[PDB]
This record gives sequence, C-alpha cells and structure tokens, in this order.
Amino acid sequence: FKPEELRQALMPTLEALYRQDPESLPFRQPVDPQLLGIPDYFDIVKNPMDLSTIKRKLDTGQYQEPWQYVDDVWLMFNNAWLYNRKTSRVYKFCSKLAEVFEQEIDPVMQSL
Ligand SMILES: CC(=O)n1cc(-c2c(C)[nH][nH]c2=O)c2ccccc21
Repeated sequence: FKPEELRQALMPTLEALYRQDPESLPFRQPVDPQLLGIPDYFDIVKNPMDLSTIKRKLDTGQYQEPWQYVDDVWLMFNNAWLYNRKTSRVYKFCSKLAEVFEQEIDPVMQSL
C-alpha cells in the first residue's frame, strides 16, 4: 500500500474516535499511574497504548500495513478492559469507542 494512501484510508477511523465526546477524553494521552493514583497499572498493563501514540505512529509512516494499525487500536481497548472494573466510567467509555471503531473499520478494510 501507499503510505499516503494507507494514511488517507485509515485516517477517518481515527478521527471517528477523536470525535466522541466525552468518551475519547480518557484515551487521548498515555495513562500516568502517578497522576491517576493507580500504582499497579504498569504491572497489569505491560504494553500501554493510547490515541496520541497511534496518531503519531499513523502520521509518521510507522504503519506499513493496516492490521498493524488495527492491532494498536485493539490493544488500547483491551488494556482498558483488562485494568478497569466493568462497572467503571472508563470501561463503559471503552466499549463505546470499540463499538464505534468496528463500524468504521469494516468498510475500510473491505477495500484495502
Ligand atoms: C485508559 C484508562 O485505563 N484510564 C484512563 C483514565 C483517566 C480518567 C478517569 N481521566 N483521565 C484519564 O486518563 C483512568 C483512570 C483510572 C484508571 C484507568 C484510567
């Protein structure tokens, strides 16, 4: 795939996640376990991922192939599902972002 064409294809799905308010707010920066008061976080979550890390990777040609991008998005959600209780605000927000991403990524990958 062409970098600019791969970037262009996937772009709208990322922007879809950013457009969700307030659901995208806990996902815009890397989790800071000190600030958030969750000192066990890095013991439980061994490979953190967030929107800003994805965007920087996308925009700088780090994704040579779509599933690399998809795997990073999926990791972000699975991290939050793993760490947070199912009744928590962040967990509910996560499911919302995940539902949105599936409905966006299907028609994209059904062409690339
Ligand atoms: C992604 C993730 O697991 N988390 C995100 C937050 C968070 C809140 C509630 N406000 N701003 C944030 O970044 C968070 C808080 C506690 C545990 C996990 C959290």
